[PDB]
Amino acid sequence: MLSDMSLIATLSFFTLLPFLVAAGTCYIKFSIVFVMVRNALGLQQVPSNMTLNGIALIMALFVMKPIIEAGYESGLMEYKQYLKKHTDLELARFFQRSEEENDYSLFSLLPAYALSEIKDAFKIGFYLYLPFVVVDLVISSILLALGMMMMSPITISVPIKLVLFVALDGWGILSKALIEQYINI
Amino acid sequence: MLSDMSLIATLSFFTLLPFLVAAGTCYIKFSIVFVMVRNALGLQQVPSNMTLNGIALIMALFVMKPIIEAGYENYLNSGLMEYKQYLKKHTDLELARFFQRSEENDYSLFSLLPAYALSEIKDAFKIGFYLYLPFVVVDLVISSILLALGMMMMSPITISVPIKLVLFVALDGWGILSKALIEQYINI
Amino acid sequence: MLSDMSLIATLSFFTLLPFLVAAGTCYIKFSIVFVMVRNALGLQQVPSNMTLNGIALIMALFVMKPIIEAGYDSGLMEYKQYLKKHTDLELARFFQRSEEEAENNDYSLFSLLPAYALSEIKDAFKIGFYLYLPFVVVDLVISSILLALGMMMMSPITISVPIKLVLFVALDGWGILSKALIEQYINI
Amino acid sequence: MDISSWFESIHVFLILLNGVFFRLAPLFFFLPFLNNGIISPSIRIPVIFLVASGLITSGKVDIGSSVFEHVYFLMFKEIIVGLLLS
Amino acid sequence: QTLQGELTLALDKLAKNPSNPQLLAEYQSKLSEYTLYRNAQSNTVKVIKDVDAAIIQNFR
Amino acid sequence: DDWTLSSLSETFDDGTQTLQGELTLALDKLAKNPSNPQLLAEYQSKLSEYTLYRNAQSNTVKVIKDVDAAIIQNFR
Amino acid sequence: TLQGELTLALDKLAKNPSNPQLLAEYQSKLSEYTLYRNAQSNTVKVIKDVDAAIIQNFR
Amino acid sequence: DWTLSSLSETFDDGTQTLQGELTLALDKLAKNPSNPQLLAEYQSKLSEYTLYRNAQSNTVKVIKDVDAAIIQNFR
Amino acid sequence: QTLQGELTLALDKLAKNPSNPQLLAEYQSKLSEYTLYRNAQSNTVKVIKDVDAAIIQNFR
Amino acid sequence: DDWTLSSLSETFDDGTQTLQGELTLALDKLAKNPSNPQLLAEYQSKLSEYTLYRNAQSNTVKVIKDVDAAIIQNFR
Amino acid sequence: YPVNQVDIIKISSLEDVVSAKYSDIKMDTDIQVSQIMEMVSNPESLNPESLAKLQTTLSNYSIGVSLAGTLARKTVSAVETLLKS
Amino acid sequence: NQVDIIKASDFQSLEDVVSAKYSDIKMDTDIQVSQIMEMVSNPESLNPESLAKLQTTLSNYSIGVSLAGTLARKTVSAVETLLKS
Amino acid sequence: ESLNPESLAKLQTTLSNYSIGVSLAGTLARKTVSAVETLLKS
Amino acid sequence: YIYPVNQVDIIKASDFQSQEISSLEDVVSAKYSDIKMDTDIQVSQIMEMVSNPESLNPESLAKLQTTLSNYSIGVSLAGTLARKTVSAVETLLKS
Amino acid sequence: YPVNQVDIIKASSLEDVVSAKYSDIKMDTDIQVSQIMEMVSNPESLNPESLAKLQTTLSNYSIGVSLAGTLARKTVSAVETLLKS
Amino acid sequence: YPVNQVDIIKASDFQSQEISSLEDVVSAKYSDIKMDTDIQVSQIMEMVSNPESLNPESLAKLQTTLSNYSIGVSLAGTLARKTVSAVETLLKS
Amino acid sequence: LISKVILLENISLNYLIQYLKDANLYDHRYPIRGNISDKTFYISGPPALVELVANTATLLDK
Amino acid sequence: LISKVILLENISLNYLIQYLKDANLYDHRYPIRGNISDKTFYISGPPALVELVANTATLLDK
Amino acid sequence: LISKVILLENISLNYLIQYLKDANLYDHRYPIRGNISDKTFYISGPPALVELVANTATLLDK
Amino acid sequence: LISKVILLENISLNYLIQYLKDANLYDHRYPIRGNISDKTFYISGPPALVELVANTATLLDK
Amino acid sequence: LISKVILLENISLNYLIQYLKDANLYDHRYPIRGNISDKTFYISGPPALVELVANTATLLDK
Amino acid sequence: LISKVILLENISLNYLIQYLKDANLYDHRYPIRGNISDKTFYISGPPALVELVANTATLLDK
Repeated sequence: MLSDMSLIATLSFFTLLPFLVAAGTCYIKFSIVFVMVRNALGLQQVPSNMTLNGIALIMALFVMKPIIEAGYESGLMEYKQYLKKHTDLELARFFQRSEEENDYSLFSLLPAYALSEIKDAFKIGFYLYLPFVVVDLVISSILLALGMMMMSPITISVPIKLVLFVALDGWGILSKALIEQYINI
Repeated sequence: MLSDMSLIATLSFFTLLPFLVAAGTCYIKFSIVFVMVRNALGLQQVPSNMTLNGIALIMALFVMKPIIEAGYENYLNSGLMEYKQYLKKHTDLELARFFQRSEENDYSLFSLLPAYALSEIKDAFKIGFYLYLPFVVVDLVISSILLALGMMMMSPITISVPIKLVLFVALDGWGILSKALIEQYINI
Repeated sequence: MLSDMSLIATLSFFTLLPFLVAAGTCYIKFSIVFVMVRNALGLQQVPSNMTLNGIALIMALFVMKPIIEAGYDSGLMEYKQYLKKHTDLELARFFQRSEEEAENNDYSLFSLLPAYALSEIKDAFKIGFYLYLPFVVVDLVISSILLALGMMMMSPITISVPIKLVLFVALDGWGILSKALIEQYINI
Repeated sequence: MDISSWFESIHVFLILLNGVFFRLAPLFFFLPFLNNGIISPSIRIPVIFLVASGLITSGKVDIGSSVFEHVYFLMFKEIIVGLLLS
Repeated sequence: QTLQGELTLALDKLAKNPSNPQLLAEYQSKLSEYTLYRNAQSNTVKVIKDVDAAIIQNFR
Repeated sequence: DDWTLSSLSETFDDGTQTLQGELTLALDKLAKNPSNPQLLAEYQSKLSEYTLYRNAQSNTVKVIKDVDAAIIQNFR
Repeated sequence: TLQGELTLALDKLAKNPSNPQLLAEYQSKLSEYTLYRNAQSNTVKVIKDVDAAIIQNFR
Repeated sequence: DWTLSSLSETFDDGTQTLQGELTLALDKLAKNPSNPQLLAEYQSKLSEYTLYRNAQSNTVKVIKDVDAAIIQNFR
Repeated sequence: QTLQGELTLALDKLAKNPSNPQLLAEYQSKLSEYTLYRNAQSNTVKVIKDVDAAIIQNFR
Repeated sequence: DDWTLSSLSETFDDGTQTLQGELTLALDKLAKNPSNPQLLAEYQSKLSEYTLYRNAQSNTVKVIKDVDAAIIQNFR
Repeated sequence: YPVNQVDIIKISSLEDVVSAKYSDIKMDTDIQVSQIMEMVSNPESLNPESLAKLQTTLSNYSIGVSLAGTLARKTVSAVETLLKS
Repeated sequence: NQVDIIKASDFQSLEDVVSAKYSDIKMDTDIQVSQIMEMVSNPESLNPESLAKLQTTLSNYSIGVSLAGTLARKTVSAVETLLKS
Repeated sequence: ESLNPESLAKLQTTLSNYSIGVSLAGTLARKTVSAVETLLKS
Repeated sequence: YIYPVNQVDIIKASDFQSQEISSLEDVVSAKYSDIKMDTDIQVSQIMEMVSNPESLNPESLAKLQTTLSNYSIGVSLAGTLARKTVSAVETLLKS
Repeated sequence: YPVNQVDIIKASSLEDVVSAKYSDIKMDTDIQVSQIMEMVSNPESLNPESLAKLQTTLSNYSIGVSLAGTLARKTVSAVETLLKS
Repeated sequence: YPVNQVDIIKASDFQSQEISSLEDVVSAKYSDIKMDTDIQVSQIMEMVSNPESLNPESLAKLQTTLSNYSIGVSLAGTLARKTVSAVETLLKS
Repeated sequence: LISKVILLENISLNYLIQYLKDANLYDHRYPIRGNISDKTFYISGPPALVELVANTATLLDK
Repeated sequence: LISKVILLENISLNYLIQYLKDANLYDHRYPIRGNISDKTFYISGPPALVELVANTATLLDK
Repeated sequence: LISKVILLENISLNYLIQYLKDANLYDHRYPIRGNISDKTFYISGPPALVELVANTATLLDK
Repeated sequence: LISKVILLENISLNYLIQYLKDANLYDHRYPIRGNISDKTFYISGPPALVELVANTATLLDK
Repeated sequence: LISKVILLENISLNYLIQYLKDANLYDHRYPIRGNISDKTFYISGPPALVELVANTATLLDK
Repeated sequence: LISKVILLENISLNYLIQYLKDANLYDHRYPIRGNISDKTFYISGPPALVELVANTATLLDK
């Protein structure tokens, strides 16, 4: 059984659960990184974004297991500690000042964590784009120096980028690196 | 507490709450600015719209805290006057004057709310255009360099994204932008 | 009929069916291979993407029929055996380490599915790279012929499409490709 | 009871709002600041209806005498005038 | 078998001798108990099946 | 199968049938002469038994009808 | 035939308002008719409700 | 023809001569309330009339209840 | 003539003579008929109009 | 139309008006001297008619209110 | 007012086929609606048997109209999905 | 609660009209509730005439409030459906 | 004070017609606007 | 033929029409026909129970209630599962 | 046990305010539940006046809880509508 | 057949041993919930079946048990629907 | 190929066998099994013959 | 091809056979099977003849 | 292979064995396990035999 | 391998053991644990044997 | 590994212990803890033995 | 670590202590604290021992 008002609160939290996950956990970094990789490879919608989002969701569940289990057996403090150790405190302090005038309110921590995670994900995406941009420019230079003023390099760079990503093992090693950075601490 | 008429009014107002928030608060400006910046980066669907909308909603809640507090103190357990004053502070005079009936202080939020919405849209678009400038600068520089090298069959979209991301990361981007918006909407 | 909790479980499983197929049921390989072939042939919308998805779904259902039949703990065990057959075990062990806290157990379901998905994506990219080679060879040969002729402003892709299509028809193309994939993913 | 009259008046007002929205949507399409690539569909429609409500309550909307019987001619006239205005 | 059989036996005894106070009291007790049992069983089945149906309604 | 309302009424009628014959015979004999104490006592006993039988039959039919109606309502 | 039986019982009761056996038979027939009508209406209501609920899910 | 007005008309017309017998007995009783035969006839007619009225009202009520119960299953 | 007019006539006759078995029975019958008529008409109109409205909601 | 509830109550009241005055006068006369058989019979008749009138009025109002409530619920 | 009792009474191209079927089904629905209105308007039908018949007719009409609308929506959506994408 | 007629009414701000109407109806409902509470609290209104008047007032209040609630719900639902998609 | 059952039934029918008309007009306007956008796609 | 229902008559070696079902289409058709036959049988049984003026005892009414509830639950569950499957196919096919 | 109504109180961050209000409402509902349970369990509050007070308290509690649930549902629906599209 | 009714358990068959993997946790919790609802169903069926359970106290206990079962099952269904809806919303891209 | 075990209450097995032989419906290839004294018989054969036997067994009570 | 087993109650099989033969409705290709003394008969043939036999058997109970 | 344990009331096991032997249906490959004293037996064999024996035992009581 | 503790009312353990021995349904590898004096026994073995013993024990109290 | 506190109501603890020992089911490694005079005992061991003891304690009330 | 306060109704504390000592279930590291005259005691210790004491106290009433 459960209490009356506690039931209302639990139902409200579960109703807001998808948006809270979308704006309050590691799902942001995984989703952004995978979409960036897909765009970098030059493919339009081949990787079937449902698959990428599902993989990101499972990885987020793996990351959130300790905090979820801590709250399952007052995990709010643990969640606040996680956010505090994975955000920039200057933005949190500014949002705290946006109120009346080391508590770090949960409402003041969510935007800071979201923006910091988005910035980190963009940095990771830039780090990812470099080899593919190099491949595209190299093949374009080779084609142009050969004497061809046509046959856009994007019709030939796809196999080279794909084989490079296959040799690198790509997705597996990238996911291992991300999850090692996040949970293996 | 709410015998048989305040209950009906409160339920009706809470049912119209989604549209009232989406067309009578600061949410419009933040949503438009975030979407325009995300489009200016060259991306299409890299950050999900749910994340940006949630951030905008939280920022709107932060901005609307005093008026929400006053309304909860008065009605549920004067807030309309505070909301009207907020709209007057954050509207354009010309739009309100036009929405006035005819024959040459504007009130009647019925006729003031559309003016507020249009002013918010205009200001958000101005901010988006301001933020578009460095990214279009990077795009044009890349295009000019590519044309100079002699290659023309490849669009600068492939190379513009990493440089735009680098510029936004170095600028710190989202944090300073949100701070600027909150400072604009909170002076006292 | 069914009990109260078993009804909830089966309804939830059927609700999550599209995402369970998306997480990987050999449908990922078929879909990616077909879309990559469409891109390689120089076509953008002709093969009616929904048709490719439909035939890929039919092939995936044919492959999954032994699992479904042997299902109805038997179904879960058979699914895990199939995954272990068609994944890279090292990533599965790494995800087991990430989930729990080097061991030797059967495996973990939540720790095996992403590994299978990533291995399937890697294999799909491998087969796509194998497929692109004759088409890019034809494109380069035609480009060289056109350039050696003397024309400088003739786009090779304007004329490469019929030759690529006739080569793919002579190879018999889609039937042989489907046979190869189903032989990869079938026993005996 | 006057509640019936209130309901009738509100529904007539909503019909007029629908007409003004019919006229305004093409304008909201052919306009590259409120383009439907930067404003979400959950924000565009309420804004359009609020603008329509303000315009009609300001007494700046002209109405004739419902001359044409068939409403389809009226609908197509409104659509074509909206396209011309956009 | 117990409740329904006893009710039928009491009904037959009352039908043969509809004037004995002991028979009247026993028949009253058995009839009331049977009515209560049937009402309780019907309500319980109705509640269980209503819950089962309402589970499906949430998933459509 | 034999628990319908008509079945209950038939069971009540058949399970007590000689009583009605005795009652009508007593009524006829009373009409012939209304002064015999033995006849009066017998008629009183028979009339009381008949009244009790009718009341019991009606009450049982009503109770079973109510139960059946209660079971029906759960269909909705 | 239940309608006809009820009609005959009602006509006989109209003829004799005070006959105990006739009153009991009329009571039994009326109660059976009421129960039958309610059962039939509820059953058809349930069947049609299920049939309409099938469509309501797909729209 | 199982309406309510038709049902009431059937119930009334099924017992019509009894009403005339009752009113004749009532006038004769008003003439003098001392004839034992008159008293017995009046008692019998009054009891039968009361039973008829109660039966008619109860039957109409039951039929109306059934008809109302049918209506609720229109949706 | 119409049912409501006949009901009004019966109501007036009952009001003039508040104690008469025949008037009481007729008024009871007519009131019950009017109640059934109104309930049936309202339910039928509701069903038809709800189907008509639900036709639109599929497209939106 | 006059099918309101207050209108029905007014109709029932004003339609039967002399009866109320007769009942009041009979009650006062009875309170003066409660020993006349004719007065007692008249008082009994008036009281019975008043009780029947009140019961009929209340039942009619309840039925009309029930019909009005039933129609309202079918709006949505 | 009186009603008689003892009285007894006694193909082209595809587009035309579609039009004929549409007209026939519209006429059938109109006839059903008219019969329902006739049954509900007349107070002589307020009997349990006629009420049950009216309930069955109303349920059948509702099911038929809802099914026709749903099928039409499904067909239009199928055309939209085939062409627009 | 008076004997007056209000002719030559106005024949020649929408938020003002809405607020005025809402205040009027709220005042009417509140005075209805207060009137019935006063009439029921007095241990001297327990007579058939006053009881009948109380029944009429209570029934009218219930019917009016229910109708207002249903109409408001329908209006709000219509607006929400208009502004939803 | 018009809340007699006949007035209630007429009001029910009229309000149902009003709601159906409003919904139909809104749906038609939305469909036409979406049609124009689809024709002028991209 | 005539109404009597052969009270004491037991079937043995009932027809099974083996018809090897190696094809998946045959299995699907057989299962669909079987479930349709089962639900038609339940509808026939409930119609027979409500038609006879003998299901007026508490036992018969309870049996009818249980059968009606089981039929409703089964049909609703089958419809929900079919909707879930077709929605899954639509979602997968639409990218 | 809770004090009688003869003792009256005097002068009694966004997230902190929300949590304080939530705890206050939760405690009020819990104390109402405890009071009604105590009144029912005790076989001494069976006088008609105490029963009427219990009825009023129970009705008010039900209305308040239902209103709070409905308002919470409206709020979460508003957030879902804003963010989903 | 009859319940023992005089028996208490110490160090029950599960003491949170080998509950490391998340999948095992989910399976164990699902099995526990299924067993709890099954024993509740068996209890209520036994209560309604026995004619010797028609007492006011017995009826009140049966009502409380049935209400608790209904509330628990409805809450579980609602929570499962909310979870799957959240997953759908996240994965709809 | 179907079989049925049927219980006849007012007719012995010999009567049914004689009736079927007289009507030329009985075929001496799939005989009816069961002792003549008792009244519970068994029959296995093609669907038409088994259905005929069942119908004539359940339609010989009047 | 329809086959039925029909039992008569207030009429004998011989009367039905004579009526059909005299009414020019009997067909000497699908004769009725059964015994004259018994009251249960078997009729197999085209649907028209079988339906005619069934209707004339159920409409000859007076 | 199907195995069942059955209990008859009005007929001893010897009567059932004699009936099945004289009906030319009993087989000496799957004999019934039972004691002549009591009336509870056990039959294990092919589905047709088990079903036939069970239903002829439960249909032998009149 | 199943195990069941069974209680019988009207029959002693020795009678059941003798019945099983005379029916050739008892094997000296999984003996029925229990006491002759008492009436509660314990049977553990293959599922067929356990089902047979349980059904016999619950079907001998006729 | 489980433990159970069992309250037998109409039997002696020593009688149960002797019955288990004579049935060979009792194991001299997890003895039944408790007092002979009292009627509540404690049994700790593997699930098979614990379930056996519990069922034989709740099945020896006659 | 679990601590409980237990009120036994019809058994003295010293009797329960003697019972536990006899059963060898009482160890002198997590003892039962209280007054001998009164019938309410406090027990704090490992979950198994605390549960055992509580249940053997609450189940010792019969």
